[PDB]
Formats: sequence, C-alpha cells, structure tokens
Amino acid sequence: TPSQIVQGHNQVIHQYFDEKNTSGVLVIQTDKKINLYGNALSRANTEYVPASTFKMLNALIGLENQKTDINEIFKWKGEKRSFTAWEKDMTLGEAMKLSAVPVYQELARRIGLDLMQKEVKRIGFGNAEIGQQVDNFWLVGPLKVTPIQEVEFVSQLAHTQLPFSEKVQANVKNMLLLEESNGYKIFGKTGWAMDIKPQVGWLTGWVEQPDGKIVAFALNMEMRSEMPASIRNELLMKSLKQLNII
Ligand SMILES: *C(=O)[C@H]([C@@H](C)O)[C@@]1(C)CC(S[C@@H]2CN[C@H](C(=O)N(C)C)C2)=C(C(=O)O)N1
Repeated sequence: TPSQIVQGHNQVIHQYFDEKNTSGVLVIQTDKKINLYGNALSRANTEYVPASTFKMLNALIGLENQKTDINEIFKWKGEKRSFTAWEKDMTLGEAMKLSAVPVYQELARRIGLDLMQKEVKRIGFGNAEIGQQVDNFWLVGPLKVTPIQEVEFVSQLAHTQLPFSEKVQANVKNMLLLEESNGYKIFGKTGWAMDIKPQVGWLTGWVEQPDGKIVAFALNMEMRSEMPASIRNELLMKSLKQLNII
C-alpha cells in the first residue's frame, strides 16, 4: 500500500504560487474573519505601494468631494497613452475597468494635494502618507499599504461601511464589477507597480455569493516583467475555486 499525499486548499494555493516561481499571498475576509493563503504569508503584513488599487479610493474621494460625477466624460486630449485602448473619451467607471491612469491623474489633480492628504489620513489608508507629488504618490511611494489593510478596506467598501456617503460607495462598487454568472458576482481592481523594485502585483476585490454573502480578497505577489498580466487573475480564480468561494 503506497502513501497518498493529501492536498488541502492551504497546500494547493501555496504551490500555485510556487509554480509561477514567485512569492505571493492571498488574504480572504468574510464574516469579520481573515484567513491567509499562499507561499509567502509574511507579505500579508508588509507594506507595498498600492499602485492601481488606489483608484478605488481616488474615486471615492473625488465623488464625495464633488470633484467629478459618475456621468462626467473625461476627454482624451491627444497625448500618446500607454495603451491604444485608453485613447478615447471615457467615464470614471470605464477608466476604472481599463485602469486608465491619465483619467485618475486628472482626478487626483482636481482633488489637490491638500484635500487628498486630508481625506487619505481621515480614512487611515495604509501609512496615510502621500508626500508632495499628487499625480504618482500611489505608484512610486511614499504611500504604502499592507494586503491585510487592503482586504479590510475593500470589505468595508463592499458593505458600504467606509466613512463616505452610501451613494458614493454604491457608485464606486458598480465601477468594480468584473464578472457575473449563476448568481455570483466578482468585483475587483488589479494593480501592477512596474517602476519600483521588486515589482508588486495586486488584485483586490470581493465575491458576492448567490445568498448575498460577501467574501473579500486581496491578492498580492511579486511581479516580473515577463509575466502576463493575467497571472494575477489566474491565481485568484484557481484559489477562489479551491476555497469553494466560487
Ligand atoms: C496599475 O497598477 C498600473 C499603473 C500603475 O500603470 C496599470 C494601469 C498598468 C498595468 S500593467 C503594466 C503595463 N504593461 C506592463 C506589462 O504588461 N508588461 C509586459 C510588463 C505592466 C496594470 C495592471 O494592473 O495590469 N495597471
């Protein structure tokens, strides 16, 4: 009789990250209970730059302080953008789905350094430090946040418990919908800080199950330039399936 290796979801997710030859953590929160998965659990309490995940908070601050509205069309003013898909006029919500940096730089500059630092410190996001550069403080420092802090933030968003108006949080939630099928909804925001070393990849969001239960997640991993952007989505979805969340 041979031995049998018993692969629980903890071992599977740890080895999912090992297979990509990188370090990563998946933070899960539901019913005010947080679980850690992956091959680098100490990442969960390490500060990283939020990169494009900060768009969620940018949008909340801009809508709450009436610097924009969900129907405003941000015009493409003619510079070569990083992707041709970004070279069009679009709303805040379309820019959220596309992670269209220049729209959120326009919004950040409307908010202004003063209001932004004060709203970020009021929310208590991460180390709550934005420095003097209002258009990149979430990409190159000084703002940093742990994956646990991101799961706590996004779970509050999903529950409309952040210190913002209900309608503002509801509108930002609708910008983050990624997938709907069979009574499940998945919301989230990817991020990838390429200019810092080591690079950091994010995928933060939540699942709404058919009975309404919310299961929030923050995936955080080291990226390398040869990786496809979809590696974050692949690792998230396989792990969510292994955990029976979807
Ligand atoms: C968000 O974090 C990031 C901001 C910081 O620019 C943004 C908008 C770009 C990317 S992907 C990035 C651009 N092209 C690189 C690439 O694919 N290769 C081949 C290295 C990485 C993202 C993202 O989340 O994917 N968002």
